[PDB]
Amino acid sequence: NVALVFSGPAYAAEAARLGPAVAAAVRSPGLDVRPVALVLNGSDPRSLVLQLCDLLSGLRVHGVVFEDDSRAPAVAPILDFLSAQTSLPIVAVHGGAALVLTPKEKGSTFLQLGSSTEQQLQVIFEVLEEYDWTSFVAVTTRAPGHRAFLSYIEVLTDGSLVGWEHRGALTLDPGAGEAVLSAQLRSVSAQIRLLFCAREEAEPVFRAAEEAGLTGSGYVWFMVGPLPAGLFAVRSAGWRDDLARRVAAGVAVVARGAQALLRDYGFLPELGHDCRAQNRTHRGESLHRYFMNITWDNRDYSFNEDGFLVNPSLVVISLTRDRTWEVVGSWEQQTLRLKYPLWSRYGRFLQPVDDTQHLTVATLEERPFVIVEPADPISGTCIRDSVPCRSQPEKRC
Amino acid sequence: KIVNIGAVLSTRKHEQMFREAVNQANKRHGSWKIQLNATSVTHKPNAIQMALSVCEDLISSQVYAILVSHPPTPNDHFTPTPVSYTAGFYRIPVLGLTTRMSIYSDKSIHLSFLRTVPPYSHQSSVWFEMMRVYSWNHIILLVSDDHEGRAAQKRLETLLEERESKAEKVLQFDPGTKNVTALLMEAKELEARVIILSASEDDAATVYRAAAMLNMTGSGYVWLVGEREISGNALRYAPDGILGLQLINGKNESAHISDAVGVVAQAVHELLEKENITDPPRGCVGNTNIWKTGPLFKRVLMSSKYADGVTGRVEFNEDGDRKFANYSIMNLQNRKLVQVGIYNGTHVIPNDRKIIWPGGETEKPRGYQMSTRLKIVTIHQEPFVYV
Amino acid sequence: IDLLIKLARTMNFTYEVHLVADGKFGTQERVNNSNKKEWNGMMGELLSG
Repeated sequence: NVALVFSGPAYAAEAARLGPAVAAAVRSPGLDVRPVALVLNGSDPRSLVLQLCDLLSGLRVHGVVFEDDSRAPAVAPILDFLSAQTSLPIVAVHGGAALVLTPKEKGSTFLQLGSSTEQQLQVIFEVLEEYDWTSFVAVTTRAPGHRAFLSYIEVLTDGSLVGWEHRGALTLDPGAGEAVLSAQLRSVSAQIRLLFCAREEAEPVFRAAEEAGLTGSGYVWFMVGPLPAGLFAVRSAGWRDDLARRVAAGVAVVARGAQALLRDYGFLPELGHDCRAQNRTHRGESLHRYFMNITWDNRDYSFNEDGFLVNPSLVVISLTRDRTWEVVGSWEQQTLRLKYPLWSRYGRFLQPVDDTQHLTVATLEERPFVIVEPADPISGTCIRDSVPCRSQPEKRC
Repeated sequence: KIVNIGAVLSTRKHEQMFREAVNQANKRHGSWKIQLNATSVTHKPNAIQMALSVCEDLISSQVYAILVSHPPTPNDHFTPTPVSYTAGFYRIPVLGLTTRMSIYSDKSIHLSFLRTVPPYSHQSSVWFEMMRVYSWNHIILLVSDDHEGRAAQKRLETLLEERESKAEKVLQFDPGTKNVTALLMEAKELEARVIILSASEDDAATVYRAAAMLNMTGSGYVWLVGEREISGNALRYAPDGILGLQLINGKNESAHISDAVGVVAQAVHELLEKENITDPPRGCVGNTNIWKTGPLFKRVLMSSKYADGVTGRVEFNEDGDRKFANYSIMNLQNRKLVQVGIYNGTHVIPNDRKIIWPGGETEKPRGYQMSTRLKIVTIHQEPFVYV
Repeated sequence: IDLLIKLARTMNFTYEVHLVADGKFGTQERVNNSNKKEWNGMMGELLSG
């Protein structure tokens, strides 16, 4: 049996109707799925451990799909310990238990459908080079994982024919003061800033951003983890798939993951069927050996040894004048397909600081004086020691 | 009205003097309304049920901080784990004792934890100075491949860069090793003889037996070994010249309990000001929001200068660690661990008795062996190297 | 090789010659994982041991 656990009163209404809906949607040979509806509410860790353990003894369930409404990620470690304790593979599709957590406890089976910061950082650079946004600043403050945040920055621009440049501050303190923060933000040498900071501290630094006046239409921001115009972030289909596809996706991994051991031999692991009845829990093997060759809905869902997704479907989200989050581009397994045709510069998704100092020039092609060659197809950007020239269109050096 | 701090201990018998420690709150700082109460309970024998013995036990009694102690059974960090996850769920600061593990030193998993006992990873700081006053240049070290093993290796390499660049050869092995002498064969090919072991309490026994058959315990060899590879089965089947370390005030629960409550009681006094002093959430029936001043309270405990207890050196770095902990370098002399020095941050040698080295040699052997056999790489360049 | 014999006789050591495996002189490049650069050729066999 597969357990379906829902947290939050919002999902209480839809929990009842979701049971039979997925029973006939996906079927596997030699397996039966009996979804259940849970109405537990409250952030306290009382029902998450009493009912769940009783559920294991009650219905003898293996494989749990978890989803939450609020953006509180404090509940993820609660089941991570439980996953490593009773050897129960628990997978959460979206909600609070979706952010990547490292390191994980040894001998665990907790899985997440999310994207790490290292995976998220690489897709930002292709957005910069698409619109020729070489100038950028990397600014961050005290963060749990800022050590690898900067470590992966210098390695992206080390290679490639295109010439990049680096600039960045050290840290920002919310309690330092608006005047102090404004003074420290004056040491910049570019127009684009990449932000990686905690959610709680993100709002004060944005409120103090308008104090220094660095929130105009001439600047853009990227969020890695009041709101200035032109904000970008990556959510990895966070607002997509609605709800029916997510619960269907969660049970698909468990059903096909469980069949990995079933084809070799007929064995029913009921290790997770009890919590306190047996005083021994040494019996455990092949906890994470499986769940490495997963294919569904013409997509790849391979999972690494650590227990997080390594082949995601990233999507970029922009900001509109109506203060809404909308998908502008796309990304389909390393294709970098961007919609909204990228023609000209400083006119789309970014504007010059001074209009009067932005002027157009015209040129011709004379072999010893002006040389025109096509753009580099390897990277899709014009080579170094050259400037773009849109033939009024295409892009040429 | 009343200041109450929670704590879980090894046994109820260990709570008898804990009440005595906290009943003296009248003769402490402030002495206006603070009435320190033990509010202690013996830990569940099973660590899984500890999650069921905190919400209805600790948070229900209006606790500000929790103390977790090592169980009498030789468990593997079973006790401090559930407490940290529960305390970290409400962002209430927690501090433990006798928790010698390096997995509590990162805030990614344990956001709040202030232990007063340094982990095994700080032994490498001793090894740097211990071998410097003996004129030893480069080493070869055997390190277990796990989270604990690599913690010491990363520290030693970082410090050694400023003095003698890197080591000679770092050899790693699986923590479930059993009759693995392949890595030891190339160990006696690098003229080091300064072998430094960092295995577990039980894995080091295999190394000693494996190396004994290769006459690695004779003269000219020295062994720098941590505390974990001395006690238990490691003492038997061991070289007669181990220079292992130890801790002076370690495994002293009574002293730590008295010292732990001193800083906590003093920390409460300093927080009494005009700012937000909202009490931690009460009960575990309904509790979703997190108190604002919790992060502030944790910072106070980090910068507390308690000049009493263990020679009055109660200071904390950006993480929860002890400073200038005395180690009392130990030397094995015919099944008789004899101290040959003390450590207080700077090496001091109260050289009681004399030092015996493996093979029975009195004077300290060097860690070098010149090799007259060389291997040379050449390439095919016509005027220079024909082939 | 003629220069090698003179050094060994003067400094009293014994040698053992062997060619290179790859067939290169030496340069620094990045492995397929992360950017932890490594050497190759004659510069990568002296450092390894």
